[PDB]
Amino acid sequence: VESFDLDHTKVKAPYVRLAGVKTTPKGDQISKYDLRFLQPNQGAIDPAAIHTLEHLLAGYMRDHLEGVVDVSPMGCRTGMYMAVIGEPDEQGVMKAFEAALKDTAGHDQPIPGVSELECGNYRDHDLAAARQHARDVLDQGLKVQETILL
Amino acid sequence: ESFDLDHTKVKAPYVRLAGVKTTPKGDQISKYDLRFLQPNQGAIDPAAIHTLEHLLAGYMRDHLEGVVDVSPMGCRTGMYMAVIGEPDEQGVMKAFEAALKDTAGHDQPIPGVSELECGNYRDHDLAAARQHARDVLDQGLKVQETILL
Ligand code: MET
Ligand code: MET
Ligand SMILES: [Zn+2]
Ligand SMILES: [Zn+2]
Repeated sequence: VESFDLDHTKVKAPYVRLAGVKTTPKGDQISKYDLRFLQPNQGAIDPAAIHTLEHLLAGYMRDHLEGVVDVSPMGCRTGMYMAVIGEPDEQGVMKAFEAALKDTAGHDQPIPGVSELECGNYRDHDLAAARQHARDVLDQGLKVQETILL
Repeated sequence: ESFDLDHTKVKAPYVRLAGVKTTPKGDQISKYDLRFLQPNQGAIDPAAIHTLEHLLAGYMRDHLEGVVDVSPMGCRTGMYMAVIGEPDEQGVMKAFEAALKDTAGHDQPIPGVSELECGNYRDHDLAAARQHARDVLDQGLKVQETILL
């Protein structure tokens, strides 16, 4: 598990970081990015808020970046993982994430996909908190974080 | 897409192909919905799903080749897994069952729990994670069709 090899005490959130790159048999690269909102072990995003962030960024990352495969919350609740079909491009992903965070901070419309039909825990959302976490990231400023291994 | 699955019609627990993307050279990335609980009838506690993530990240990789990622769903009723390869729900179901047996029997320290290796090392619950694995095996897994809204 490559996740456990990053030295979580040495990164500086918020940031974007290439977490890993894998190739398919023919040679296509699948890049995975760590979209980190909070500093590891200094607090966590509430489950309702990260659930709303997942629904919003699922769509907003796709709006600003091609080849997105998935946007998922991390179990540690300090960030999200995003998988993209394409060569590593930390700067491009940082710009996309910034654009998507502006969309997220200003999202005043209903949360996309929230209903008993469309979501598996439809009552567990918190748009006010998700918007504020996006604004906090923008307020602090993103950067491309080097992977510091253990 | 995730919002097009009719969540009131699926039958947890199950394994379901949630999507498949073709890569530029003709290869495929498959996405799987590894559902533990019935949508909207309760959720896995955050600490418990954080432990399930640490355990299944390694156990799924022990039983299935090409795993790219194993992550918890924001709705906390299951996990999403992305795999390089053609769809193979039967193979993923068999791999998930093996991984759940490993999880249910995990009586050693949770892997990766420290300030160095985890972003929230104080939020774990091995006992709850092992019981969730047991409950899925007790109910029994099956391949769930995608019922669209
Ligand atoms: C539940 S919103 C969709 C999130 C999913 N992990 C993906 O980006 O497709
Ligand atoms: C924090 S355990 C590892 C997590 C990551 N989702 C993986 O599948 O690579
Ligand atoms: Zn949801
Ligand atoms: Zn962790």
